[PDB]
Amino acid sequence: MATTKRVLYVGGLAEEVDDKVLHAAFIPFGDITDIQIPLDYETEKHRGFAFVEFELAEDAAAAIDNMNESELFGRTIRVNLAK
Repeated sequence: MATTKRVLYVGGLAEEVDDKVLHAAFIPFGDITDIQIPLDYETEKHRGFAFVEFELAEDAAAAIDNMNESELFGRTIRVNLAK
């Protein structure tokens, strides 16, 4: 099976959370190669979720375990393999 295990889905993001906040919150688990945040151009705000891609799958795994249901900017977030 060749499907990646390096990309994580991160949901439950407060309005104040952006790519910088995400980088800072997930870098403790390992180097990150990409962070994508879908936007609504009518509002200019994100839709409450993002995808974080780690360099190593092992690091992505540790992040899922420690960050799923953790608190970020006052609320609970959801973290799991994106696909």
